[PDB]
Amino acid sequence: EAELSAQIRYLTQVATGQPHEGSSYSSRKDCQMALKRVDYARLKLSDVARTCEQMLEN
Amino acid sequence: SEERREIAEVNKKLKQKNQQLKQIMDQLRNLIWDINAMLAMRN
Repeated sequence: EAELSAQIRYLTQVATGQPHEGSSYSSRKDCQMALKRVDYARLKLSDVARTCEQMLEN
Repeated sequence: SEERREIAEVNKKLKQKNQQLKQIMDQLRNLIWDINAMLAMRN
């Protein structure tokens, strides 16, 4: 009973609402469109290599 | 005599190579115009 009373008294006077402030996921996703831009550059250079391919045979 | 045929045939081959690298460096120009706006509004 004393443990229960101490548990509720330690948690008594902090009763209010809590805002999850800030957008950490918005800043976290800010690497991902740069990464897909890097992937766009990757497919661009892959197409550069594929255009380099056919002049080798002929 | 026939070296002139070689000159005439390789002149347009090196010009075609210059154009083939020209499209590639134009694509790289598009890439660098993409990348200079990245740091422009990074903050």
